[PDB]
Amino acid sequence: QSEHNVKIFHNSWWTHLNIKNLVNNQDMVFNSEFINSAIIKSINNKTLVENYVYSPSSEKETMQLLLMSSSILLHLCAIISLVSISQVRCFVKFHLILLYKLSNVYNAILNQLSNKLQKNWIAYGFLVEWSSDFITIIPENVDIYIWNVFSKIYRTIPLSFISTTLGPNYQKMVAFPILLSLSHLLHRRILYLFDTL
Amino acid sequence: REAIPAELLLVKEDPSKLPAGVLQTREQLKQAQRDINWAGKREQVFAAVAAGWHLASFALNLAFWGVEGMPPDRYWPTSPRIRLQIRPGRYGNMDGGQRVYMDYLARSEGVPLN
Amino acid sequence: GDANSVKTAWRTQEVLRELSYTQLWALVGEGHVARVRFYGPEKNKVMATTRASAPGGERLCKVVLPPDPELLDHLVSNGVVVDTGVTEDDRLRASLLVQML
Amino acid sequence: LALLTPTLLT
Amino acid sequence: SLTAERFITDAKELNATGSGLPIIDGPDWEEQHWAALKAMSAGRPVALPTPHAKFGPEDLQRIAASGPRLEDLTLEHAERLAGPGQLPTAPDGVALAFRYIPRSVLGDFRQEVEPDWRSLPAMSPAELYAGLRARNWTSAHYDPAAEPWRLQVFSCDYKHTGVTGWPGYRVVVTSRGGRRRWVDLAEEGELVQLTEQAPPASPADIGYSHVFAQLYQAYEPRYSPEALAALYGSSSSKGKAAAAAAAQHDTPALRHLDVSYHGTGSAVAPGSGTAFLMQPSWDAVTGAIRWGLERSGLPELRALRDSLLPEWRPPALELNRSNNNLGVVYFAVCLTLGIVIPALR
Amino acid sequence: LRSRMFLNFLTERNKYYLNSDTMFRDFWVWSYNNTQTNAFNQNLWWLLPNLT
Amino acid sequence: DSVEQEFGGDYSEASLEYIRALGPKKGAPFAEVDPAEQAAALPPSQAECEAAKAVLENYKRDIDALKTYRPSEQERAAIDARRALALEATPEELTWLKMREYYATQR
Amino acid sequence: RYTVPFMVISGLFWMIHTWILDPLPNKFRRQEFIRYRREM
Amino acid sequence: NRNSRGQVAEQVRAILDQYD
Amino acid sequence: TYMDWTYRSTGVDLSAVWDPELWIRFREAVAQNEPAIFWNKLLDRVQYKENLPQAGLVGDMRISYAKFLELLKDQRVKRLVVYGDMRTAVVEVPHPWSASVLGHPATHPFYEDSAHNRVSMLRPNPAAPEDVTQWFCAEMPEWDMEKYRFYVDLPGDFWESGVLQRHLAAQRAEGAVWDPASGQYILPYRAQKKVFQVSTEVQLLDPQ
Amino acid sequence: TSLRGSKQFLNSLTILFKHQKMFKKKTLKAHKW
Amino acid sequence: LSVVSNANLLTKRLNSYLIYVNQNLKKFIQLN
Amino acid sequence: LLQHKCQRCKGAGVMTCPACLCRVCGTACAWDAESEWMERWGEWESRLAYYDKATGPLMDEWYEDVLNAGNLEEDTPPVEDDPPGPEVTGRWAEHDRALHKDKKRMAALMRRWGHPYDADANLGYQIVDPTASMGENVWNMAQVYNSLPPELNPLRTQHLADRGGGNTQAAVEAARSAFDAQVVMEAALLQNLEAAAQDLPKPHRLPPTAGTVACNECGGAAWGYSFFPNTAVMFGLERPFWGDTLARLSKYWNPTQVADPARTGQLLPYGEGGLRALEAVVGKAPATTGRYRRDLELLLAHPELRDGALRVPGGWGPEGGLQTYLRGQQEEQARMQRR
Amino acid sequence: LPARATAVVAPLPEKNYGSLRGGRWPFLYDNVYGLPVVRQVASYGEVLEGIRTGRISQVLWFQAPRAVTASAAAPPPGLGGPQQPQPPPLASPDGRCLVRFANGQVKQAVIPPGEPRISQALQQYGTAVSYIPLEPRYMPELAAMRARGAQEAVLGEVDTGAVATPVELPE
Ligand SMILES: [Zn+2]
Ligand SMILES: [Zn+2]
Repeated sequence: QSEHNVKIFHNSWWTHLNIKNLVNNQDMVFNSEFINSAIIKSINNKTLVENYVYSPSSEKETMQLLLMSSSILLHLCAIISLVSISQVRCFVKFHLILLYKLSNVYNAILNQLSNKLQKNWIAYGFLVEWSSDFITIIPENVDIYIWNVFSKIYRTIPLSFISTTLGPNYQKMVAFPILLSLSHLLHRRILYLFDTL
Repeated sequence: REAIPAELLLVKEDPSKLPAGVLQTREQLKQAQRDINWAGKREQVFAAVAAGWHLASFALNLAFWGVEGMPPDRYWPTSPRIRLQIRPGRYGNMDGGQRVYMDYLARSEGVPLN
Repeated sequence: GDANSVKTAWRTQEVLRELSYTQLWALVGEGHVARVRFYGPEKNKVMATTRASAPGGERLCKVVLPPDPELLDHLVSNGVVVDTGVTEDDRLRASLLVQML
Repeated sequence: LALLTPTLLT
Repeated sequence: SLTAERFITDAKELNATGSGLPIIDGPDWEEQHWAALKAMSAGRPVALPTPHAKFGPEDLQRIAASGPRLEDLTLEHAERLAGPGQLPTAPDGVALAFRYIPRSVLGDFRQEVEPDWRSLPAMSPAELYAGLRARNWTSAHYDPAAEPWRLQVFSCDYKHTGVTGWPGYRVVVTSRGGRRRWVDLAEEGELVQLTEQAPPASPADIGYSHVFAQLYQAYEPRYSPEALAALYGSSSSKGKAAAAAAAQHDTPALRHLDVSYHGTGSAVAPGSGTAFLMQPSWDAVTGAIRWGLERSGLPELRALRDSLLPEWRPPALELNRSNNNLGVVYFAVCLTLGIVIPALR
Repeated sequence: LRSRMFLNFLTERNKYYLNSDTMFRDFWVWSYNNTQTNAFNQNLWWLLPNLT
Repeated sequence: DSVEQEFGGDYSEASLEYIRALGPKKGAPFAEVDPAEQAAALPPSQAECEAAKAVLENYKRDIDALKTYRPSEQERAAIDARRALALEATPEELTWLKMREYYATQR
Repeated sequence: RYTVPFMVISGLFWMIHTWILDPLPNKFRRQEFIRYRREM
Repeated sequence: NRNSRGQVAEQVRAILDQYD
Repeated sequence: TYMDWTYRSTGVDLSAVWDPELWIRFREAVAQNEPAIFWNKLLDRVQYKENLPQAGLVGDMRISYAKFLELLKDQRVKRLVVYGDMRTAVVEVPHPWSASVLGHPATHPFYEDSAHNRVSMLRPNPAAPEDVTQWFCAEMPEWDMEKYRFYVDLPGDFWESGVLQRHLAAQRAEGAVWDPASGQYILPYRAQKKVFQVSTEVQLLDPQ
Repeated sequence: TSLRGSKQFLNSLTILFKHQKMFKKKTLKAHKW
Repeated sequence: LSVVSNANLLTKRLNSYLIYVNQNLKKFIQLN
Repeated sequence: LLQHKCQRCKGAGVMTCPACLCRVCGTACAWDAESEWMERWGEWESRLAYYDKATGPLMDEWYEDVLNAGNLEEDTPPVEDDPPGPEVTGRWAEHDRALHKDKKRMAALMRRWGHPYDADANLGYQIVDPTASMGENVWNMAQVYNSLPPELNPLRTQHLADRGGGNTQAAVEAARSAFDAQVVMEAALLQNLEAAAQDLPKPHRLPPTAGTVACNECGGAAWGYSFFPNTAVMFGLERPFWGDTLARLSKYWNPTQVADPARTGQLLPYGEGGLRALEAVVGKAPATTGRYRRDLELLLAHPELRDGALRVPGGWGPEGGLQTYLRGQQEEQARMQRR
Repeated sequence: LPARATAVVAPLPEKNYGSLRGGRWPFLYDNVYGLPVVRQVASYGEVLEGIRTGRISQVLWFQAPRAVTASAAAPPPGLGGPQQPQPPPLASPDGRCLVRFANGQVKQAVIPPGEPRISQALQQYGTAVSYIPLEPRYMPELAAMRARGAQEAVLGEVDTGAVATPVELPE
């Protein structure tokens, strides 16, 4: 029986290539979305039956809401758990510094052109930024700006949730306080998800 | 120039020898026309309904517009550093950081000075 | 040469010296396999122990099986100790913590 | 998703 | 035969086809009668469709009397491969000729109109399976006194173009009185062979596999009891001397229709702007961007031009990104230009 | 032995008839080697000679 | 014979079969140019193809310049009827006449 | 399907709508002056 | 054992290295 | 070895991730003081991509589904390597003159007698003396074969259609039949191979 | 003139070794062919 | 099965005509 | 986690042909034609012999020997003196004479063809050496056109740039483009195999072949990403249980009749038509075989073709291998009577 | 020379044969081509019984052109290579076919290519199964010729009306 060796030269030449755009006959000149249709169809067709609430009428709406909430929360939890690693934060900081210097280059060129077109070293260069806590060298202006953008985007969430869930005794009487509470808690949870990120 | 009389060009179909149910009635023709008309606009109607829901949400946000009409909230200040407890301390802050902070604040305010 | 004159050989000693499904079937039909042990969460692989009368002595060989409905009947009728194992019913609960790991 | 897993796996 | 391709080399026929026969083109084949029928409804004079020149007056009379034959629907088209002066032949244009039947002369018939699924009464797959078993003479639950059923199987063709597509089949069942119900065989149930007769456990496993098995089994021919004189026989080729002169009864043709397997209409073209608005994708956006060409026909490769136009575009964007009225008028100007520029190309 | 090796090579390569700027080089090899296992390696591939 | 003249000086017929049985001489796989493509790339050229194919050209110029006349005028009434046919026709009618001619000469 | 492009459109519009339309309460000039005079 | 072409190259290198 | 006790004892089903074959190879290597037994298996598990077929699969080596079925029905397929997803197969079909011991000079002279002649083992067919292609021949050893490695995209109902099952059932249905009418054990001519027919070796791959 | 094999090429390693490198003596009787 | 209502007839293009002409010309050339 | 496959085709994208298992199948492939297998492999082997550096150090030392013809370190002259007579017969004398003509035949070889490195038949001198770096060898390969054999090298026929001539832009360019498409498709196939080896869905969705049709639901996509994570990829419930697959296949392969064929009047199995020293002693006859009948007959007729010293290129037709060698021997035997 | 008649015609009542729905078209010959329209529609059971009893002599399926990217006989056209010949045409996915009876009658049918019972009957009872090749205006090889004949002139008043498509001998 022979003893093998670790291959260290040109191991998988087919891996570091992007053959996709050539094989699928792009650039010369298959379709998804059967997936989500099949997923929601299976959700409706089985729905697990809430016999504990004596099989209520909505049901499929509840299961679809649970699926959307679980998917959103899984993606956000994966992102938060990824950025909770300190080396990932180092990576993010390095990419932010590079994008700032490159944005300065873009800004220099662009605004110089739109300046003359009107009506027609390591200390400064990535050491005192790479070695400093980024809470220090970041204005509170950008934090306030990002928070204002976020709160402006996610401002109609309670009313849109109420409009979706209230659209097509006790029938719409044990639902409206619960849907109101769900909309309020959902909006505060999105704000707190921004806070924990 | 040939004539080709219409008896050699027209179909002499008599609606009596046809099998039963083949000749469509007026109600069946109306139902078929309604089904064709609905199938010719069903996907457009559904896509328009979904886009209209998204546009209604966007128009609600537009009616929100700015900050007017909303009270200040002690639970939600406008700064996440206020909301949490984030302060710079002994490790990380250095003199040059003031220069870098000045340049970042100039760019964030929007002035091309440093 | 002989080892150097194929120009198409690819892992000719690693592929081969390894039981496939047809070779496992031949060994079982010849009465050379002592025991078959189904393992894995899907029970689609076996760890066949061959007898001392098998070619190559007594050894353990891993065989991945196709969906063959006559395999269990073949093993039973050829005197092979068919050992499955556990196979907990609640697949969702059993394969949850190990997937988290 | 584990509540929806037996539903979805069909 | 239709599939036979021939080579025309004899002269006085190459003089007929200069560089090929004229390609007869018109308004497709599915929509070639729509304008004429619209003119004929609310009666107006319409042009008489004069027949082809391939046949004469006695053939016109024969067509008017009896009807079309396979010879009369067959047209020959020849395309010239080489001109005069080809070394293997010399005076021959060696043109390739093939016979065909056009996708016309099936016109304005069309497949069955896809019904309103949300308004038709629904029937269970279990009830459809029970009815198909009752009309299956090979099954133990056969009922000879069963009303005839007209089964029309629809497969969705707007699954990837529309938004309301459905995965499986939909069987419209027409009863004796003209009443129409529908069955949604959305998924394949217990996958069975076409000769399987056992009903599945847990009847909600009845998909379209069981329905198609019952449809296959229904149409099996039924034989008179001559097999006692055919499976044994006397001598010779008994299957063609005593069995082939024995006939058979179908049995479903007096109880089933299964008249076709239809497809639904797709009102949205698969590569249209309406389909893009229905299912947007960044690949479609980049394809539209690449289609926005035919204006940059300049030496714009590797040096200047298009190496500077998308760099001199942001000073027409980021400088005008400020303010509101200037941004509004720039948006209006750009929108009007982008509306009018594909319109001319 | 050398003659038969050359014979094998000649018979193998003759089957075709049986039918019917040091600084840039150093910079490129250094950048390719240092950024080998990263997504920023498929951007040096487009900076080679013609290769068409 | 190229191997028989080049190596047939100090080599046997066994050696000549040995050299012959290795394919052609150095060609395309050996970065030279193949005789196949070499014989059909440039040597297709002749001495200006006999002065713009003059063996056909002088004859054709002679006969085509000799054709300067009108051939006949008795059958010109058919030419007038056909030039009216080119105007008293939809393009569909003209294609119909073309298929009439093709199906007339076919049968 | 329509969530992502509409969310991107609204995100861009509300990024514009706190930098040009509805900025700080007409004190941007004072802020920029502070930035002019504080880079000493 | 049947060597692939790369393993044949390894063999040729080993054999042409050994004594040196 | 098997870690099948782990769920009922701890709650973690380690049998979903444990490798009993790798443990057995490690145990055998430790017992025999032959570390190559464990190291080769570990390196094959780690560098699996480098174990993909890079010899005999050159430049769009796809046959068809229908040709693969035709070659399988003709017993011209030496090896069928079904991959982990059970939808992609590598079909090792021998070169024809390497398919059996015929003595064709195209093949490498693996098998020579003392006269330095390639050994031919072509037994004539008494049922077809005019058709040499129906004659009988012993197949070559697989390690001495030269094989095209074709890529076949199997359908999703490949196992449901049972073509591989029918081929295996046809192949394992005969061989070494006792004959009381004349004595002796007889290998029937149906159990023997023709000139270019080989025994198909079906091997499945484990994605783990 | 075309590509073909030759007996003068001596493709067999057994020929090239029993003729040039390996010279031993074998004492047995043949059994198979 | 898999029936559609209307088949897609698929209603730079000179090259396909050239390949048709050359291929059928080759078929003729070999025939005679 | 985001990959979901089609439930009808199980992620394959192709289904077994409805008819015939044709004008509804795919359009086969280039390698299904068994008659062109040996020609295709011969041209591929001739292309690969350019790149092959398995004999690298040997050809390098031969190149050094032919560069500096002033070598040393002989230390013992070989004796090797027995070409005994042009007389006697057998195989030993013929093989020994053919072995003793090695020096003159090698001189003929080096005069007719020369070193492969001096004629670019191989890759040349040290251009691709392992242990240097992945990237220096990539630079050396990208230098000139070292990634192409001279049969497809653009800097070999540019001298014929006038009027085209031997189609340096229509035949050599077409051959180079076809070769590049083949190697790119090989990379695609290897990526598909790598994705199939780890149970993942394949990235490249190839067109249906001659036994397959596109899936009814996908059309050939067979899988896709989505916002919703896969609960089969998560929790490890992606692959079915072996006993469940066995039960499904057994029930599918064993249909049962719940009606006795006496009450229903059925006398025949399901299907159409209904009424009705070979293949049982020897068993069938090969169908893919038959093109090698002439080569088998000639190999039986001339046993000398089984010589171990003879190595024909390989093939089945009149052009290639056994028939080419026999025609060459017959032409030589005919022309030696006239010379 | 051909007729140029024009008259008001009442269209026929819309039928419903089940398999093929409509069909009014009061003319014996269609436009564009001028061949007789197949007014008779054969049902699935009638086609099956005609194949079984031998009354049906031929079944001819229409064809649809196949996409180049749907051809597996070559590397995909996205990869740089030769243009390759057009792949062979598919059978029509809408299932439209002509049925030629033994008495010369031609009927219409919608039979899916791949239907088990029909394919089994056509296999056992040896009824000739053919495929109508394609239309010249729908053939992808003649798409360029159709486009040039549609986007250019036909005569330019140059000579007279007697040839067919004279781009060799111009107009
Ligand atoms: Zn699918
Ligand atoms: Zn088929």
